Amino acid sequence: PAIDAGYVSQVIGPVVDVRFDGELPSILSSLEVEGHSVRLVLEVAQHMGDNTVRCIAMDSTDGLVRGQKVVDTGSPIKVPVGRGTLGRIMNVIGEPVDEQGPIDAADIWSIHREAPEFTEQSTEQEILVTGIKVVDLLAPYQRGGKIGLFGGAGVGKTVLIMELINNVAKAHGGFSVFAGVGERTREGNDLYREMIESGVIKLGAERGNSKCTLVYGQMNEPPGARARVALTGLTVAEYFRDIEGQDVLLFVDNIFRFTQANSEVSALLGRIPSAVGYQPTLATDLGGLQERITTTTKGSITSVQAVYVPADDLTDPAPATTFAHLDATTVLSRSIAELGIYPAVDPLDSTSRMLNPNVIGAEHYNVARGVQKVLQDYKNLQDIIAILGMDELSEEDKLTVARARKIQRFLSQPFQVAEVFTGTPGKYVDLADTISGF
Amino acid sequence: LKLPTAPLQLSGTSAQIATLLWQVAAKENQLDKVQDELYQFIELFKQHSELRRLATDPFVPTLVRTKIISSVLKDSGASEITKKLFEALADEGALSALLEVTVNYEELMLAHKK
Amino acid sequence: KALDELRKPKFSSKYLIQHVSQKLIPAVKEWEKSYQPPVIHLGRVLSVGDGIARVYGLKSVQAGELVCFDSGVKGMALNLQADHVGVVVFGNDSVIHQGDLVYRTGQIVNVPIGPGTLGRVTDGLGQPIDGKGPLTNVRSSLVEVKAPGIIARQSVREPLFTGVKAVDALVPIGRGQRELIIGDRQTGKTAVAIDAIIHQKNCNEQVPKAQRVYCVYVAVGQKRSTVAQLVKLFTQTGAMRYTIMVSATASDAAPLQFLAPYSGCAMAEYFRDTGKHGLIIYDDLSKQSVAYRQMSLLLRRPPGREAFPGDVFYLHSRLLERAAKLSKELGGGSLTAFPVIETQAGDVSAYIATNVISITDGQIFLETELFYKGIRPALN
Amino acid sequence: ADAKALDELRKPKFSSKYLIQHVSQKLIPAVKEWEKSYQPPVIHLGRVLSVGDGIARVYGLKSVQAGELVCFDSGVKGMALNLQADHVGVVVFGNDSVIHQGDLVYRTGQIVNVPIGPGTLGRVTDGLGQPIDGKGPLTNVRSSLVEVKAPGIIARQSVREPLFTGVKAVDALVPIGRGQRELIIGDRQTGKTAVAIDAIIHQKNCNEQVPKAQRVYCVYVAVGQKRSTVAQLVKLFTQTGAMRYTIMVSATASDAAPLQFLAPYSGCAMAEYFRDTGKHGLIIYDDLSKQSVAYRQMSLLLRRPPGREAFPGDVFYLHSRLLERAAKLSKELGGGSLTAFPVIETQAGDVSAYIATNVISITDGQIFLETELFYKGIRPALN
Ligand SMILES: Nc1ncnc2c1ncn2[C@@H]1O[C@H](COP(=O)(O)OP(=O)(O)OP(=O)(O)O)[C@@H](O)[C@H]1O
Ligand SMILES: Nc1ncnc2c1ncn2[C@@H]1O[C@H](COP(=O)(O)OP(=O)(O)OP(=O)(O)O)[C@@H](O)[C@H]1O
Ligand SMILES: Nc1ncnc2c1ncn2[C@@H]1O[C@H](COP(=O)(O)OP(=O)(O)O)[C@@H](O)[C@H]1O
Ligand SMILES: [Mg+2]
Ligand SMILES: [Mg+2]
Ligand SMILES: [Mg+2]
Repeated sequence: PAIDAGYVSQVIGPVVDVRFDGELPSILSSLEVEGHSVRLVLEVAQHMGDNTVRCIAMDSTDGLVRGQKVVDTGSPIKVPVGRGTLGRIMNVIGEPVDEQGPIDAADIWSIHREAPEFTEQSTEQEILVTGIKVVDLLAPYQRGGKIGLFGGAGVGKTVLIMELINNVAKAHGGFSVFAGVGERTREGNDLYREMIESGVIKLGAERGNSKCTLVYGQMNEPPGARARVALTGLTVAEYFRDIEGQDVLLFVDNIFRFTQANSEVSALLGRIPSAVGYQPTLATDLGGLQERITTTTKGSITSVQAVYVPADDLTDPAPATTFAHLDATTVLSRSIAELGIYPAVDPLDSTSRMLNPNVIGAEHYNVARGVQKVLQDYKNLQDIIAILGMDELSEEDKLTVARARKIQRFLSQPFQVAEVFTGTPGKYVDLADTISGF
Repeated sequence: LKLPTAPLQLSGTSAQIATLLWQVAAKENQLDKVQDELYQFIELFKQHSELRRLATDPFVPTLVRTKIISSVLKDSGASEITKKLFEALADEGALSALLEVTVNYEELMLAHKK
Repeated sequence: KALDELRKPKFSSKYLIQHVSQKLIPAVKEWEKSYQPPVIHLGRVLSVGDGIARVYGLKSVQAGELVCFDSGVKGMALNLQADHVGVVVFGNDSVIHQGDLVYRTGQIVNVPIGPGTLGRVTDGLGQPIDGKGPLTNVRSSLVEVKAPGIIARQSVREPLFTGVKAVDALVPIGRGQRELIIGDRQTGKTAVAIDAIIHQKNCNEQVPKAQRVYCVYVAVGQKRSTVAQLVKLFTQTGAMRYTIMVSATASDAAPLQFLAPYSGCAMAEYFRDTGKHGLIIYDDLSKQSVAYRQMSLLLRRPPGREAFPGDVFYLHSRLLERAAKLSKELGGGSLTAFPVIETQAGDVSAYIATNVISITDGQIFLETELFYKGIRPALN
Repeated sequence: ADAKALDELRKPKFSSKYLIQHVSQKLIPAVKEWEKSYQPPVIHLGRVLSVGDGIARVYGLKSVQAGELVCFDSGVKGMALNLQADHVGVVVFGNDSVIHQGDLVYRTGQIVNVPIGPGTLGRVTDGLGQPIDGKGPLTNVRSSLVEVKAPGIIARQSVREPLFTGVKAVDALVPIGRGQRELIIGDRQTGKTAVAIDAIIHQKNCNEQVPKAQRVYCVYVAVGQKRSTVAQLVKLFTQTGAMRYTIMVSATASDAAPLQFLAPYSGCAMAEYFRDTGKHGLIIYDDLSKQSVAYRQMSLLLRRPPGREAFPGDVFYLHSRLLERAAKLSKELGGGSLTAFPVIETQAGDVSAYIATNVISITDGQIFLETELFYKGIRPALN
């Protein structure tokens, strides 16, 4: 009875230290606290010495006393994975929060997996058309690649990821996994009602024909829950990729909140802070997360991750670290949105590995490079036009400004998910129409 | 709660422990009864490599250390102040503070004879 | 050579002398006569200074529990440590000494919620400051409640009329929404908020009781004079019948300015949970982040951007996710938040500004250029 | 409190013995009652005091050297970095979840070393020397230290031989030498990996045309990149044939911070074999600004005090002692050369960053890639 049972030594916010007198759990092993108002799952983060582990609580620690019995589960956080998770909402620790009964688990997987090895990498640069003009033209998305939507709090990376759900996941043949990390709970409820209404989530007996799993760790949760709910979404996606052999879609709203939750818990783990205030382990935590999302030889994951830049600073270390993990960045800008252009994609800051003449053809590539050349020549003239006016420009440059002001209105597009508050109906645009227009 | 005043003020965390030890030994008229006990425990750390293991090894648990110190001093002909001091220093692994508590106790004691 | 390993001691537990003195004074044969230090449900202050008291003992205290000092000032067990408790003082810390007795109350930090709070001016902890006696028809609930989940909510359907023409036409606001009122100093943010409260009074007499809106106005970091003038306004417009006012002014301690939005949010969550409709205004929620930054830097936590703590986003997301529209199996009530963020020179790309923009549903940008051109309300 | 009476206490002054003969015959029957709770003492082996975030504080390990490979009992390797008075700070070459408090740490006797030789020519390797391409272990190869001091003044000679890169903007305006360190610096997605890759492809095209001694063996160190990019680069180098002369050292983003810290030194030690055996080497440290970040994490978790942008104070020495190993040796040392192409990513064109200015002050040349020249059609975007 006394074996495998530690007691709480100290409670520092979401960081709990548990003293195991008999035998210590492993790092990343999950613990459970006895006698709490909710199910309080701790995850062991450090061994501090003196028979003490240092844990990170998955729920709130308010109400914890420093004598409370803590049971080692002997395992990391295990969540239900399988086709029985489809059409269900689950939290960070795999509990069904949709009030539809328990989740019929095909298996229970640890949420901490090693990244797939170098021999299990698939290098197939295939395009994924989204119907968005600026996305399909200037930075096309890979079919089995990682996609970033960089944004600055109000520029439209939730409307863009909802339009990508509307356009891509309906034409897709596999399963989608939406991981909500640190976003609004109203947005999760809106997505649940829209997915129930559109039929991709079915309730009751026809639940097996639902094609989407929601994993929600929203911004009302403590930083222990927002730090590991992306790992739960990855586990549900990795079961479909590895075991089921499917092609998976994985939409992660605000992958920044994983980094922010780790920086929140890192100040109480007793670390010296790195640059502007983040944890010292930003790059390795982000790498250990993002290298689990990989198109392997036995399955593909098309990952679209919204990334939030904190104060419209792209030089902030948490988006600057994220930039090196993605195949196609779609940097949304505040100034493009203030011009009224939606989607507010910066054309001279969004890049992709698919913009190469040998993979998308020379015509599409030459059109995208010509549009970028005209936009860069207009951005070079942004100071002369401001302080002198357009009447002092050369006759060849006024044509450049006119064609650039035409192509930067033409990059904008109405969305089917934005028609509820804008009134105009959405437009899906084929790729050949975009190249033929530009 | 009324404790006799120490003859001189001293430093922190290993001299105020000796100051408190002198303050509670002067209440029981028990200064020279615990001074030789401090010296005897210094000789005990000199003798056994298994009793100074409790002061230096950080892998013995605090339960095991407190149970060695408590079940070794079963009233031992000794003062209760010494026994309630060493199971208190064994509860933190602060047994290495004995060799400076003895220095500050020597300072208080030879300041006690002016 | 055998004593070279002990020539300098190295240990944890900085309060080692306390654990030696709790063993040595009962070794005296005189002071086993009920001379015990109470350490189960009581505790002695070790250190006190800059609004944080370190408290020995309290071995049965919970994390986040409201404790009470012997002076009468209350506190909150924030850091439960291995050898002490880090208590955050909910008042002036000048009345706390070393060796003061700290009693635990047995309860997580709570405020009185209910129909007895309507009409009453309150500080950030629940006790009234309008001089009208204690809160009578009321009961205590926690200030730190987890927000309702995904099933507990439904889509926002019903309109909350502000009574402002520029607001109700161009940025319409539904019941259960969170709408940021953002702008520079003296651009009319408080004017929009109190027009909303007065208009809820004007519409409350013409709807049935299941459609009335009961307002909470949290004033964080304001002057006490402007709070008193606003209480006179809500009394002379009849709006105090449906309005609670929580008031953590600029003279109050920064833990009270940190906790007053959560206190007011619990007082409005009563109306949300009992099927009625609530409207809460966090006036100068930037000042709450300033108070929390003060508490974090005095707790020696490593600061991030603009010296703010890392959990300053969590500070406002905890608060604003509790404003929701509940589902039909939870009473169907709603709570509408109006957080107010003040910007410097119209910089809305600041840290706390962009944090609350990425939390709330919409924004009310009040431009400082239109406010001096006579265009009032200066809605961008 | 001073040491003189503290040394006087070494002389016995007990004056009574009514506890000494009582507890000395009472100690050993008390200790034997708890001998299953005791762990065996440790002197020349090690034992983990505390483990977390990739750092193990190891009790014991009396005769370890600084910078020495250690091996935990769970098989994962380590590196004894700061040897403090009561513990050793060991960085973990891998995931530290298999390390517990009380795990035995074994000293291996070796300072950290990688396999160097002709057997690495064609393999995809991790930052420690193990092959990750799934083609079996390393054959025809020998172990060499990763902390070789750079050749001095009398060992070098003047840089004369060209080593063309095949990029005519580079070979026309910023001409490389065969023992020269040339920094490719720019923003993200401005074509730095493209310049280094085209240099490697041009060495493949020139190695089938020159007589056996001007042949250039490339070594690509991928620090902090993701594994899909490294696999795409291996596919490129195999489908063009450049993998016959190329070694790839790959410490990806999923690897530990000491692996990414140590992978440029592993790649430089693998490339120094060709420099020391009379051949000519080409080394590309892609994302040296990620090796600096891994070093920052590794040193911050060892509780060393931070500096500019929380970097260590010795982050200049980290890149200087790495890049100074790229030399052109004298005729009595073979005449072999090694030319470095470190890569630094800047933030919004800020050249005045800490690591950027350090590596500019270290290397010989500079190759600046502006993001406004890139979008004006000028590819490569040479400033
Ligand atoms: N619609 C309006 N018409 C005329 N005057 C107005 C209007 N709104 C506000 N004012 C006046 O302008 C001033 C704005 O004060 P208010 O408290 O509304 O701004 P504020 O943004 O809250 O400023 P602060 O944050 O500094 O208190 C007040 O003196 C008020 O009398
Ligand atoms: N000479 C060129 N002609 C045409 N396109 C090029 C050229 N050089 C680079 N590019 C394009 O620029 C993009 C970025 O290339 P590269 O990866 O070399 O830059 P990088 O700075 O290494 O990027 P990152 O910072 O993400 O590592 C690639 O998609 C590539 O197709
Ligand atoms: N494609 C679009 N069409 C019309 N309006 C848009 C579009 N994208 C964004 N917006 C506007 O910008 C705001 C962006 O909000 P959101 O999608 O939540 O972005 P973020 O998550 O970055 O804050 C919305 O309030 C919406 O009014
Ligand atoms: Mg969003
Ligand atoms: Mg105001
Ligand atoms: Mg690169």
